[PDB]
Order: sequence, then structure tokens, then C-alpha cells
Amino acid sequence: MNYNNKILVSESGLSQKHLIHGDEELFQHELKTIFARNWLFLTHDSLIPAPGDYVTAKMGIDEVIVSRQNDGSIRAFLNVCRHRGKTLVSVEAGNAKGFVCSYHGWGFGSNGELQSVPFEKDLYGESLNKKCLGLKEVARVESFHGFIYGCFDQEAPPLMDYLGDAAWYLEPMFKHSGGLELVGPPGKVVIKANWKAPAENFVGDAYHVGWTHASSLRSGESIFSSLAGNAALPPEGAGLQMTSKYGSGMGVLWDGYSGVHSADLVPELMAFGGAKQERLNKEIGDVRARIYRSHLNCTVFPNNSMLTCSGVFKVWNPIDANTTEVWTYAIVEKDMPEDLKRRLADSVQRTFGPAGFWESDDNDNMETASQNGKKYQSRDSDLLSNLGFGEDVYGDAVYPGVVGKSAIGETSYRGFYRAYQAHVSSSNWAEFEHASSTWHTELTKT
Amino acid sequence: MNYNNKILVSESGLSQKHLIHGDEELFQHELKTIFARNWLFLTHDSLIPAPGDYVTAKMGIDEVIVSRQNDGSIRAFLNVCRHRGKTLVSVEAGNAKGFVCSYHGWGFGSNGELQSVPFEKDLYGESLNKKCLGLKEVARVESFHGFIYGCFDQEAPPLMDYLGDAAWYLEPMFKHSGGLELVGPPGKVVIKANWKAPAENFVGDAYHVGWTHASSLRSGESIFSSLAGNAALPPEGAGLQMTSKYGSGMGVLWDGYSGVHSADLVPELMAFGGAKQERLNKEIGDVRARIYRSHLNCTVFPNNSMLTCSGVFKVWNPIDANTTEVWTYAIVEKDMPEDLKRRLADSVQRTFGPAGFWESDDNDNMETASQNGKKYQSRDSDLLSNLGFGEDVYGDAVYPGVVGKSAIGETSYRGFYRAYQAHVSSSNWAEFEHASSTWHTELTKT
Amino acid sequence: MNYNNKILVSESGLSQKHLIHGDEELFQHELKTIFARNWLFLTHDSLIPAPGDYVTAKMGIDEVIVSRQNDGSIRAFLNVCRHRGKTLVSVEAGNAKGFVCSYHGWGFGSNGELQSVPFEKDLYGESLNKKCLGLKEVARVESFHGFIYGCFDQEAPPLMDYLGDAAWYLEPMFKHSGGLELVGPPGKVVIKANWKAPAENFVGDAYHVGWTHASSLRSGESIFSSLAGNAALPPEGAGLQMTSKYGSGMGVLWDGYSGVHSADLVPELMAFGGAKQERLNKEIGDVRARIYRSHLNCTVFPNNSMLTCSGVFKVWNPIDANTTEVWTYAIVEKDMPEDLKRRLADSVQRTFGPAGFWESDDNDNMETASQNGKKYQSRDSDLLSNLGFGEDVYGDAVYPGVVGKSAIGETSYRGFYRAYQAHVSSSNWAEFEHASSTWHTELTKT
Amino acid sequence: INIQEDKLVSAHDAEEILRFFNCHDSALQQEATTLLTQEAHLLDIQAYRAWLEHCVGSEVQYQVISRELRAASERRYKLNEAMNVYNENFQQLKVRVEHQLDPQNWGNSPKLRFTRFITNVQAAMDVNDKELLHIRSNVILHRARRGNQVDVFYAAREDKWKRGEGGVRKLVQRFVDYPERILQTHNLMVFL
Amino acid sequence: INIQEDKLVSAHDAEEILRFFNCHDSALQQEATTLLTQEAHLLDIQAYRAWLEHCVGSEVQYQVISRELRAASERRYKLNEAMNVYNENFQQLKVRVEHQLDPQNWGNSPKLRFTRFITNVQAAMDVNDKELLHIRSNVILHRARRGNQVDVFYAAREDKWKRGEGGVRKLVQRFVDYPERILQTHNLMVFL
Amino acid sequence: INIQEDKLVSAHDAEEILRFFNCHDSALQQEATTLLTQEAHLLDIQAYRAWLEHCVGSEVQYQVISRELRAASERRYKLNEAMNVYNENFQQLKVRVEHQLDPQNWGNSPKLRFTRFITNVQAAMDVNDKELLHIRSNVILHRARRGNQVDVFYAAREDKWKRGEGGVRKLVQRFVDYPERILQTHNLMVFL
Ligand SMILES: CCc1ccccc1
Ligand SMILES: CCc1ccccc1
Ligand SMILES: CCc1ccccc1
Ligand code: FES
Ligand code: FES
Ligand code: FES
Ligand SMILES: [Fe+3]
Ligand SMILES: [Fe+3]
Ligand SMILES: [Fe+3]
Repeated sequence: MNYNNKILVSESGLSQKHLIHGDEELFQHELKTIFARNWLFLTHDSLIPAPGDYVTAKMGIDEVIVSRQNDGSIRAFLNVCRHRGKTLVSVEAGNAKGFVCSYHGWGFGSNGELQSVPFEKDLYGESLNKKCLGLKEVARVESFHGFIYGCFDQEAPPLMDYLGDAAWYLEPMFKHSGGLELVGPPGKVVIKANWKAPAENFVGDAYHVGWTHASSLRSGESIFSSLAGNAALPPEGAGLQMTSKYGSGMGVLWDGYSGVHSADLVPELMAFGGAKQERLNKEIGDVRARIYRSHLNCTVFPNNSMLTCSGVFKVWNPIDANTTEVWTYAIVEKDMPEDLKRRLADSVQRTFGPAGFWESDDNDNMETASQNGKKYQSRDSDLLSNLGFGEDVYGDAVYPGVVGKSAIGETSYRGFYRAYQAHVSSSNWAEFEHASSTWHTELTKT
Repeated sequence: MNYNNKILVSESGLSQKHLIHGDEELFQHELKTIFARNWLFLTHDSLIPAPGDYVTAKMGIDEVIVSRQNDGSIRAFLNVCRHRGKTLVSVEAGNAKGFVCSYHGWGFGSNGELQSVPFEKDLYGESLNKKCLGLKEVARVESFHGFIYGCFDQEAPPLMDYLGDAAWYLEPMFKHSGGLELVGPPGKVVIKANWKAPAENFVGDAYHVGWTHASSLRSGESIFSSLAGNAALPPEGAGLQMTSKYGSGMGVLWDGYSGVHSADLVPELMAFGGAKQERLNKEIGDVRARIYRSHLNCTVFPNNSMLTCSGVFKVWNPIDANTTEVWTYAIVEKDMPEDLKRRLADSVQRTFGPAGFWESDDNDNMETASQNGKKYQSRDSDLLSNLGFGEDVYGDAVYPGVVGKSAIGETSYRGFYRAYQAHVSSSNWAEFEHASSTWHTELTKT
Repeated sequence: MNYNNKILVSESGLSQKHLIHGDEELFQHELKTIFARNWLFLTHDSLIPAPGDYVTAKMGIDEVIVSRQNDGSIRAFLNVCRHRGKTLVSVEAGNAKGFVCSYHGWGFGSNGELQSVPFEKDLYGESLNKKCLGLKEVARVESFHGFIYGCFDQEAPPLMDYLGDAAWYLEPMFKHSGGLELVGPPGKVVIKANWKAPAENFVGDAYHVGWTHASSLRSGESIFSSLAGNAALPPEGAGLQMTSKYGSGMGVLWDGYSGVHSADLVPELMAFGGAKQERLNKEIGDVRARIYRSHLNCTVFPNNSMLTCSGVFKVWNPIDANTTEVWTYAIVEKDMPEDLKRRLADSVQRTFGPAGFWESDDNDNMETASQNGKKYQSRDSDLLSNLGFGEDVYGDAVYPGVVGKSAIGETSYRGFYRAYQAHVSSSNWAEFEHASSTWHTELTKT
Repeated sequence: INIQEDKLVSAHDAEEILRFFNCHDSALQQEATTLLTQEAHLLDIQAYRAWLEHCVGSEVQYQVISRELRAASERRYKLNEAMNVYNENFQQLKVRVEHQLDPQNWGNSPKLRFTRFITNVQAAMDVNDKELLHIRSNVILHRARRGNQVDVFYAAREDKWKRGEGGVRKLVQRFVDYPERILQTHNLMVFL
Repeated sequence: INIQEDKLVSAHDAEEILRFFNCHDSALQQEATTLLTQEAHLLDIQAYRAWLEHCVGSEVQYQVISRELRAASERRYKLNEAMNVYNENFQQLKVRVEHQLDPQNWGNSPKLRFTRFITNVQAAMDVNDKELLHIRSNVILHRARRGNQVDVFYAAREDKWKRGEGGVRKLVQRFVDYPERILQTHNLMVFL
Repeated sequence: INIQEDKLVSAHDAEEILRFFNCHDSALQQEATTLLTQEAHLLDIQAYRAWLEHCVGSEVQYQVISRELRAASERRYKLNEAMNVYNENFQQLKVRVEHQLDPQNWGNSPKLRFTRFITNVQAAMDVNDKELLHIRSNVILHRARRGNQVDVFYAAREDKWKRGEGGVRKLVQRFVDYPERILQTHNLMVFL
């Protein structure tokens, strides 16, 4: 397939070829043009707070070691020995000043340097150039309010610019709330879906909630529960959708601070969020303080998603075109009482974890939609994302980005897939920029 | 591999490259040139008799919904939602006026039309063109005496012409018997064989019976039992072989009406078939009435096989070059007493079903023959089908098609693979026809 | 990938691209340029001593039948029926005058000839040319002191020349000891590693022993046990490394006759080897008699490895780039007392068999090193084998081949991968020779 | 069980539960365990004639079904719900046993390896026929052959056993509703 | 067990061993086997309401954890070692049961098939609470759905059971430390 | 069993059947179940020293074989039929235990997870040695490690157990003929 010419996503992101969910050659091409190029979620400060603390993380199909340095910074390295390529670290988290390879015993520092080689003097003499044998380092590692992302491409925009117009929406909860903590360890489950299936669902799919999650809405007694079985449409002004230049996007459901949490947490949460909102009015204004306590379903392009307020935090780790390893963490606000944090974390896993009853509702939808992308008669068929097209705006006086001023639509699918196609057809960041110089105009046509 | 030029099947169908059973690129090419082009078995009238009745079926690797319309016709559609490609129907059979997608709730009619979209007015307004969003329809659906076949290619010959000279042999049992019923549900088992391995075996392999099925012949006490361990050759005139332009073919074993059925059904069956034969003499003539009560091992190209009288009905559903999902139904004559039909159905499954002891005899033969097609030293080796070559006739005064007037030979392999090669090397039906204008001459050479 | 031009192994064998352990296209190319071209281990005289005795063996991904002929010679044939390609022999060893196919009953002799065809006269008449339908024969089968190797390529060097300078090292144990026997049946286990990972480890990896096998060294109380956890370096003169033109190589650890065997066998073995060494001094000289009772870790290119004295004998049978089927036999000296042979065989399996506790130490090392070769950021990375480079010699007055006069180094990796690259980039043996005309000069540079 | 409230429960399954919750007899559960363990042993070592002679009643119905996947809400489509993978009387089991023992059953060389795991044994005498023993048990059946072929079967078995020749309890009915619709085990050629 | 000598043994595991090696009561082991077999039967037939009513105590904690992989020598990193796949009180189990029974749970059509194998049953009364029964058992849980989806779960269960309404022994705590870190079963939406 | 009639049955297997069909002692079957369940518990928690101390006799032979695939009709080829995956005396088991416990056994970090399922227990005293207990049982052994590595072993075990120190019954012989010829579990580094 010629990725320079092949129209995988139509103009304005209105449709995508179904093969994108099934084609293994395209998956291999995404490793290069999506995963090796873009910002990928690694960890949070709260999981590696002290010098020597480390975790392992996936970046695409690669595995990295992410380590807190003595100077307080974080560096990340390929989990691969520079000698004969054995996996260095076999655990998920810990604290160490270095990592020793179990094959021939080479010792690397937490800073990635090759520090020791068994019997170096007797064997290599002075001929081994250890300075050139440090672990392969992730070129870019940056933080968004404690959330640590990595990028293999030195040419990428800074993480903040990469978030584009999505940053404005995330800031009230990520920054102005006093800060979030990631509660680990994550749940980890393999699903037989393409990573784009859950990524697109979290970025902009409010339409599915009433129908897909009918049973969870009815059974769990949560705040969005009036929607079970499409019994009721969210009223006008119930929310909005947004998307951005580099692909990130989200839905906003006004005031839904208790999110998917069952009735057992609703009063406590609605009290807590409301109290902080009243304080934030004076600091960031009424609109932004309201966004703080509003439910955001967001994907940070390409494969990191979240539900704020619900506190669900997801990584869709790619394995192959029909296989994804799902990592699920909980996010909590630092200044919540510890007992509330504990119950919120359990509730995140109860609803969206390995045995998350809400998440289970999505299984067949994402797996079959992905697997159908391999089927002969469906490869060249068009997946539709045209809902709300012709009603999006850009440059609004209050809400930034390409914005659909309605709770339910496909605005964020369009921006997600516009960025995806621009990356797939580009050889580097400069080409992506050239392919994106009229990004918002393309999204707001008609 | 260049399929225009590559000789996968030699002149007159005398041999085939072993790689045809193992090569995944060729398997992908078959999805296009075999499965998307030819007639494939779907269901029987008896399984969807009433308006709203439906089943799911495979057509190649694609899945379709096959539905009885209000007007008594049958239409078939891809089991894929026109929105974001989720699998619409998750069951195997039922009755419904439509199908609702579990993702965003789009509702399609039994006629494939997009009938409803949740909150269409509020969300899409008048902008959603539902008339253009009907399920992807199977272009051609036709019946052969209640047996329903589908074809994705609008350019295909009518099913009756496609059956070619094989139709004459099938008619006494399929038509003149008063009609057959398919007894479901089918058994379903995955085997690690290429679909062509059982297809070629059913189309023309009488040679294997005495040796492969020695234990089943000896243990089951059936009518063809004198052959166990090659203890005895069928006498001269015991039967014949035939093949046809579009690939279908069969063996005929004279008078073997009780087929593979154990001695517990032999007297009843031989009485029933003989009685109907005596009636049919006056209607269709002695020869054709004899064919009615003669055992036919047939493949309807490409991947539907049957043993008449034994009542075995097979679909070899392709998964990959070494994986096939075997569907096994029973066929019964409508005017058989109900108790006989029930016992015949059980006996079909007893012998050739998921725990069919006869079918188990074939397992290693078909699996290893297929898997060896992947092995380096065997890929370019030649599978032989030359038995009886130079003794076939065409245009016989009594028996139509390319015919070998002997019970055991490889006549039907040759016609099967001649059609296969003509399809693989052709881009469309017109090219197949051009490649087949001297089909019978090629088969009867020397 | 263009294998003519692609530098997979750098000059002097100093590094290899990590992708060589993971790339499936390269694996397919190796079937042609490595496995179909080179000498592969089949069996030993001791396993098929009598006329009619046979075993099955893998040669690359192909399976062969290896049969003792009436005249005392050995011939090998593809385990594939010449009719429709079914696997002929389903057992691992036995005695027979021929092999009958379970599909249509064709009978082949132990000499590969098609001897019988059921009902040949009635079916084929005189038209079947059985003389042209013998099993596909392995072109070359030769013996090295009872050890039987095969080669599909008629153009290969004789086995003895192919062993090159490695033969001199093997002869004291293989020839001058009075002869070895292979004790079967082998253990058989699948590991998720590329075949080159254990092949390179056995050919030249003494460096890993103290660290990888720390627990086995400490627990088993063997003779090389001072090395556990890199507690001690082997003294100067403790051994050497060698490699050869056609890729075979080995490490030599002086005097280590009891090898990996636990203390329960050490006194008996050290007595036995010492006694035979004293006899051999007079016959082959002191140096070569010492080599007899010295521990050799050797790979016979490409995928047959052994530890002499320990008595471990390995075939790394390739399945795909990350899958290898490991066959483990024991070697014993013919003139050992039978009770010692029995205990030695059990000890080989105890340490290096399916539940070999030493072998288990290597699992993660070889599996992850291989699997990392598929990971995006590692494919183009360089595996290092530069230890000892610039200190190797060729043409030594005492020790032949390219030789590193030190116990621990990567000399044998370099010769192994030099031969590998020359084969991968060549279309035939003549081209390999042309690519190897300065093989030792390349290895001894700087 | 009220199946109007427990909406996922079938009438058949609710009936079978009821027979075991009533009179629990510990001695009977133990006898049943012995009976099934010995039966599994005979099958595992491929003593199929001994199995017939010692474990199988002359009036046996040995039945394994495969049920077509239907909508949970389905109420109109009323055609054959299941097919019989097995539905054997004694003579039909004997045919299958002879097929296993035939020296020209090529698939049985080299010899197959069977290992059965029998768990969850429950036993209850029939209410109306005090000589009819109901036994429920689950089986994991592992079949290995030809180096690297491994097939694992999983099933619940509803049995009836009755005293026959010499007072030996023998199988008079086995019913299995096989839980996997599409078999991924090459075939179901094993005695569950 | 001396865990200073048996270096791979956790303090928790050594404590649990101790409770079963002491007073062995054969009758108690048998009662426990019956209790767990009947519980598994109710779950297998998807009688989730009956399971709650007959098997689950009002004060239940139903907990399945997933433990982060840490170095065997790790002694400094002290952040949350595990997450809760399940950590349910009675009302939370009821929510999950209602979710299973809801007619708009699309994933449950066509009907799922469950088969449970319960083995290695051990039972011991608590030392301090003579009405608290400790029961240990292992489960293989086979779930089949949608033609060719097959998921097999494996776990050890540490239970506490106590006599409740009508004197019926009910589950007051189940603890499972799930042995596979990354699930290869699509989800853990089964009651272990 | 007449092995001339039951042609698939080996002389060895027919002999083993005979020892269990004779004197059935229910109490002995129960003792055996307890013994094997406690042994499996110690192994599952990786208390390998406790296993040696409490479960393994000083005169033990611990043997697991792999049998070469031969023709069912084979009668001439008479070379070694099997190899020993294990064939250990007490000191050799101790070596393996020390290897497991060694802090430089890198493969054991992060810690492995074992779950054993023991079924089909049969027990019979020896005819000639009234202190020798024959115990037969089947095991499913699940080993999980490193996030997504899962290996499942299946086997029948022929044991002899005898009263040793303090009157504690200990394993004096275990024999397993492993049913899979080519292992698909990376290794057989587990105590069956
Ligand atoms: C409210 C839960 C949700 C999840 C994904 C997308 C939108 C909404
Ligand atoms: C008579 C059974 C049979 C089956 C296939 C082919 C030919 C014949
Ligand atoms: C001494 C064991 C060994 C094994 C492989 C390589 C070198 C050495
Ligand atoms: S591979 Fe890491 S030290 Fe050699
Ligand atoms: S995918 Fe079917 S309604 Fe959206
Ligand atoms: S395939 Fe061997 S005889 Fe036909
Ligand atoms: Fe959802
Ligand atoms: Fe057949
Ligand atoms: Fe090693």
C-alpha cells in the first residue's frame, strides 16, 4: 500500500477505510509514523517519586525503563541490553541505582550509562568504549502536571504545544484542582481489538453510552443513568465536543462530577467537586471552574485516554492490528481525603478495570469492529464519522479548538482521524505540519 | 507470485503445486478470485421457511445474514453495521423483522434497509441519507431445489448454468425425489487443513475409501464394507466419475442407497430407495431413477460437498491456508417417515459429524497434506491427479460432462483443478470464460 | 530486504543487526540459504544400527525419514507421499522394510522406491511410471564417526571439509576415544527463541556461564563451580576459543572432563577420562590427548551443538523467527561401563534436558534476546561480539583455525556470523566460497 | 430456583439443582466418586472393552449435544435446537469401540495419550425409581498425540446409573450439552 | 514453615498452611466440599440470584487482587502492591448480578456457557470464632461464548464461611490473588 | 483386563487397574486425598524445603519419563523406549530445591505463581508390604510468570508412600509417563 497516496481517511475526517482496524502492514507502518513519532504516556510522578524509583512502560511495541534521576528529573531507556540484546528489567516497578543484565552481567546505571562490565580489565582491557554503550535513550520526556510522556522523535513539538487546544480543557482538573495522583498498579488485560477502536471511543463517542452501557447505567445507579436504553436524550446545552491540531480531543458533559460511580459515591463526590468549584470560581472564572467538575472523555493522541471525574485512566498498548493490551489506572485529586481516594480507586476498577462491568459492555463492539476490518468484503468499506459535520466552529470566544456545541456528535472522531491520516502519509514532523496548515478549516467545512 | 503466469495446475489438471495447500498469499488471492467470484452455499428453505426467519453463514471469510423476506424471497447481507462496522448479529439463527446494532443502536430491516437511527431528528436532523446506508447486499442469491447459494459477483452465471453437467446427476435426488430438507443445526469443527483438501476428497476420491476408512468400514458394517483394507476392488461397472466446466464434479457408486450408514439402517433404506426408484422409472427413465438411489460424492465448486443417500452435507469454510471450519448438516428426503429422518440425521452425525468416526479417519490425511504444502522442500513439488487420464470422454449419449466410466479415478480432481487454475489466473468472469473455451478438450487429451 | 547488499553482520563479524533474531522474511530466506544449503544433524549409527531401522528427523522445517539400507548404508527421504503429499511416517523410530501411506495405500521401500500401488493393474494399467515416483531423496548423507548428517545441496563440501579446523578438536573424543554412542530418545521442548540464540551461545559463550548459571553452579557442586556469580575468573591458560571457515566453532576448557555433572559423578569421570588420556598420550600426543578430556562447547554450523565430556548433544530445530524445537540427546563413550553410561545419560537430561536446571537458566536470556529483535526500536540496533577482537591468530603451530588463546571471548561468535552472512548474501556454494576466500584474514584484523 | 426471577436459568437446569439440594447422602457421594474415578481410569488407559463390560448398561443412551446459538429473547423460531454429536445405544458404542481397537485405525498409531480430571461430583437417588442413581460431574479431558497435538475438552455430565449384572452399577444415561459451539479440538472423538 | 529457611514463602502463605495442618476434621472437609460444589453449580447455571440468596453473607467481602510484579530482592519501593479487580460488599455484588440479568446486557446473547472445576478443598474452624469456617479451594473456570471464544481461569481461593439465616453456611470473605498479571481472557468478568 | 482382547491396553496399565479394583477402603482414599492436597499446597506456595521435610522419603525415586513415539505394531526395534526428564533420589531433589531457592536464580524474579489441581485420587495398600501405600492421582499444574507467560501441565501420577520419621507418610516413589511428547511449556521445570 502506498501511504503517500492512499486515502485512508476522507476529507474532513468524514470516513475511514475499515481496513485501518485490521491491516497488519498498516499496523507496522503505524509503529513508525504514529508510535515512534508522537507523545506516549509513561507514568506519573506519584508512581516514581523518589530517586532510584523506576517503572517499565510500553511505547508502541517497545518496552522502556522510566527512572527518577538523582537530580529529580526523569529519563527513559529501551529495556534492552547493549551487549546481546537481552531484556534488562523483568519487573514492573521498584527502586534501584542500576540494572544488571542476567546474561553476561553488564551493569547499567539508573542514568542509562554502562557502569560496569564483569572482568573488564582481564577481558576487554582498555578497548571497551563504555561511554558509547549506554542504553538507547528516549529522546524526549516531558511532564504535564505530573503526568509523564515520552517521545522517540527529537523533532516533536513540546508536549504542551502537542496537547494544543485540549490543554485548556484539562487544566482545571490537572492543574487548578491542586494536582492529581495516579493510583497504581494498573489493571492489565489483552483485548482482541485494534488500539484505535477504544481510542476513538474515548475521544468522542457519547452516542454509544445509552445503548452500549444500558445495563450498566440501569444497574449501577450512576449520575448519567437517565440514558439507559436510550430512554432519554441529554438536554440541549448538556455538553460539547472538541478536537485539536495534533489529534487530541474530548467530550465535555457539564457538571457530571460523580461520573460512572455508583450511587454509593455520588453524594460525597458531588459535594466535594461543588465545594472546590466554588473556590475555583474566584481563581479561574465560572466557566473554567465548571469544566473542572465536568466529565471529560478524552484521548491524548494517539493511545492514552481518560474519563476525568470518573477517574479512569487508560493506555491502549498496541500488540498487532487485532490485539491491544489495556492498562487501567485510577486518577484522584491529591487533596481528597485518603479514604475517598481509596474508594474512588476501587470504583474505577469496579467499573472500568479488568472486571469493569461498564468496560465489559464495550468488548464485543470494539473487538468485532476491529476484526471485521480484516474481512474481504469490508476492507474497502467506509466507517462513518459524519455526525454533526457542518456545525463545528473554530476560534470561539469561550471554548477553544474545533468545537461542536452539542453533547453528542462525531467532532472528535474527525479531528482524531485527520491527524492520524496526516501522520500516516508523512515521513516526519515537518511534513505533518505542512499537511496540517489548514487543519481547522478542513474540519469546519460546509 | 504472479498469478497470471504461474503454473499452479499443469495442463489437463494432471498435477498441482503442493504450495497451493499452504501458501497464505495464494489464500488471500483465493478470497478474491475464488470466494468473491463463485457460488457459495448459504442455507436451505427448510431452515428459514417463514418471513423473518434468518441464519448467519460464512461466504469465504466474510459473514452474512440470510433472511426470508415478506414476499417469500431470500436476501443476504454482510453482517456488518454501516456506521462503525460492528458485527450486527451474534446468533446463528432466529426470527426478526430487523437487526439493531449494540454499539450505537442503528436499526436495519430484514430487507437490509437502515430503518431507524436513535435520536435521528435531534442529532442528524435531515442530513443523514439512510437510503444510501443499507447493509452491503450479496448481489446474487439463487435456489437449487431449496438449496440456497449466494455470490458476491453480479457477473456470475446463473446457479443452474454454473452447476453445468453436474446438475443432471443431482436432479433425481434433489428434484425428482419430491425434494430434500436440510436438517440443522450443523455440527461445527475447526480442522488444520486447507479447504481444498476435503473439497478435492469429496469431489473425486473413491481410491482412498478402502484404505483410509478400513477401520470404519470393518466396524460399521455398512454397504460399501467389502472394501475394508483394500480387501476387494469394486467390480467393473460399479460406478463412474464426472466433472464439469465450472469445477463441480462427483463420483457415482451404483445402487449404494444406504451409503455409509451402519447395518442398523441398511434394510430400511434399501427398501425405501428401491420403492421410490420403481416409481421414478416411469417418470425419468431407468438410468436416472437408478442415479437417484446411487451414492454420489460431490463437490459443488468451490467448497460445498455432499454424499447423497448417506445424507452428508458439508461446507468447508476457509479461515487461512491451514485452517478450515467444517459445517456438517444432514439431508433427508421430505417424504421419508419422520422417525426415519431423525435416525438418518443422527447417523449422518455419527459417521461424518464432529465425532464422526468415518470423518476422523480423514483428519491426519487432510491436515498433514495441507501442512506439508508450507514445508520448504515440498512447496514446488507436484501433487499427482493422473489416474484414469486418457480414458475420459465428453458428450456421451447417456452420461453428460467429462466422464470416466470407472468407479475409481481422478477425473473429478482434474476438472476441479482446471477450473481452479482458470479462476486464479483470471481477473473476472469474462476472462474465466476465455480461459475455459476448450475445457473438455483439455480434460480428455491423449 | 535485499540480502545481496544488506549488511546484517558487520566486517570481521564484530556486530549483527538485532533484527536477525526476529525477522520472519529473513527466517524464510534462511530456509533457502542456510538450511537447504548446509549440513544438518540427522541421527547416530547407534540409533539405527540394523537394516530396516529408521528414525524421523527435521532438516530445517522439513521432515525426513532416515533409514538403514540392506547394504549397511544410510539414505534419507522427505517424509511426504509422492501421490497427494500426505505425511508418510507418524512415529519417531522403528524398523520396517517400507512405509505405506495411510491415504491411498501407496507403498514405498526403505530405499525410497515406489514399490506398490493398490490395484495398480486395474487402475493405472501400465501407465504409472513408479521409477519416477520415488520419495524425494536427501542428496547428501555422510558420517563423522557415527554421527550422521544430511544436506539437500549436492554442491556442498564433503562433511569432513565442512567441519574444517573444528574437526581437529573433535577427533580425540569422537575418534580416538574408541567412539561415541548417542543415547536416545531425545528430550523435545519448544522454546520461544530464534535458533541462532542457543546456537551462538553454545558456539562461543563462556562469558555467560558464571552469571547466567550462578544458581546451577552453586547448587550442583560441579567442576566449573568456582565461577558461580562471577566469584572467580578462570586463570590464564584455562582454555581457548576457535572458529573455522564454514562457521563451526568451539570453546575449549582444559581438563574439565566431568563438565556440568554434579559432584555425584565427578570422581568417577575424572578417573575414567584421566586413565584414557594416559593411554592416548602415546597414540596422538600429549596436547591432543588433553583435548580429549577437555570440555568443548561446540556448534557445528548451523544448528547442531554439543558439550563434550558433559555429554550434551543438541539440535536447535527452526520453526519460525521466535520459535525453536530443542532436541536433547546424551553422548557417551562406547567403552564406558554400562552403568556409568546410564547415569551419565540421566545426568545430561537432569542438567540440560526438558527439566534441565542449567538449561532453564538460559531460557529468558535466549527468548527475550530473540523477541526483542522484533521490537521497532531494536531492529536496526547492533548486537556486539567484539570481545577479544584483534588478539585472534590463524595458522598456529599447535592449535588450528582462527584461535583466541583465552578461555573467555567472542572469537567463535565472529566466525559463526561471518559464515552466516556469507551464506545469506550468496545464491549457491560457489558464491559462498568467493565470499570466503579471505575468511581468516577478516577475522584476525587489527 | 424461581426462573422468573433468575432470568438466565433454564427450566432444565433448575430441575437438576433441585434433585441435589434435597436428601444429601454423603455415602452416596463417595460411591459415585469411586464409580466415576474407576470409569475414567479405564477410559484413560484405553480399556474400551473393559469400560463397556464394567461401566455401561445394556439400555444406555450416551448423548452429547451441540446447541445452536439463539437470541436470549428468541420466542418465534422453533426449529431443531440441537444436533447430536453422540446419541448412542450399546451397540453403537460397541461399533465405536471396535473402531478404536481396529489395527487399521491408522490415527491410533502412535498410541494416543488420555488424561481425565473428574470433579464436582454430586449424587442423588431417584424419587420414583429407588434403584436409579443420578450422578452429576464435570470433566476436563486432555488428549495428546503425534508429538505436538494437544486437545482439551471441558463438560458437565448428567448421568443416570443403575445396578445391573452382578449388582454392578452401570451407566444407563449420560447427557452432555457441550459448552463450545465450534470445536477447536480437530474433532470430538473422545468419550466424555 | 520457617520462612527464613524457605526463602520463597510469604508470611501470609505460611500462616494459611498452619491453620490446615493442625486439627484435621474429615467431616468438615466433606461439608466444605458439598458447600463449594453446590455454589459452583448455581454459578455454572447462571442462577446468580440464588447464589446471592443461598451462598453469600450480608457482611461479605468478595475480593480478587492483581499484584504488581516486583523484584524478589525489593525492599525500598513501598507503593500500593496490588489493585482490586474485585472488592465487593453485598450491595456491590448485587449490582453485578443485576447487570448480568439485565435484558439489555447485549453481551449475554447468545447465552454464555460456564463450567467450574473445584479441587484441593481444605477446611478448618477458626481458633477464636468457633462459628467461622476457613475453606481453601482451587478453581478452573471455563467460559465459552459466541462460537469460538474460550477463556479459562485458574485460581486459589481463601474463603471464610459462617452460619447465617436459617443456619445456612454462607460466604463472608473470599480472597483471590490472581496468578496471571496480564489477563489473556478478554476480561475477568466471572465470579471466581 | 484381558489385554489380548483390549488391544490398546499395556501390561503395566492393566496391572495398576487391578490393584485398585480389589479392596476398596474409603478411609484410605480420604487419607490419600489429604496427603496429596497438603503436598500440593506446600508446592504451590513454593515451600520446597517444607515439601522435602514433610512429604519426601529419604529413599525416594522421583521419575518423569518421555516415551518415544513408536508404531503400535512395532515388534523389532528394541532400543531405549524412554528418557528421564526426572529420575531423582533425595539428594538430587535437594539440589533442585537449592537451585529454586538461590538468590541468583534470576528466572525466579519476579516470583512465579503456581496453582495445582489434584483429582481422581485412588489408594490401595500393597499386598506384600502392608506399610506401603499405592496412591494414584492426576494433576493439572498451572504456572504463570512475567506478565503473560502461562504454562499448563497435565499428568497421571503413580505414587508409593510409606510411613517414615514420626510416623508421617512420605513419598518413596513417583512415576509419571508424561503424555505430551514435545513440550509446549518452555520447559518441564515444575514438580509434578
Ligand atoms: C461516560 C462514559 C464514557 C466512556 C467513553 C466515552 C464517552 C463516555
Ligand atoms: C463413500 C464415502 C466417500 C467419501 C468421500 C469420497 C468418496 C466416498
Ligand atoms: C559449560 C557449559 C557451557 C554451555 C554453553 C556454553 C559454554 C559453556
Ligand atoms: S546480553 Fe546483557 S550482558 Fe550480554
Ligand atoms: S457501529 Fe453500529 S450503530 Fe454504530
Ligand atoms: S497421498 Fe499417499 S497414497 Fe495418496
Ligand atoms: Fe463504552
Ligand atoms: Fe474419507
Ligand atoms: Fe547457558
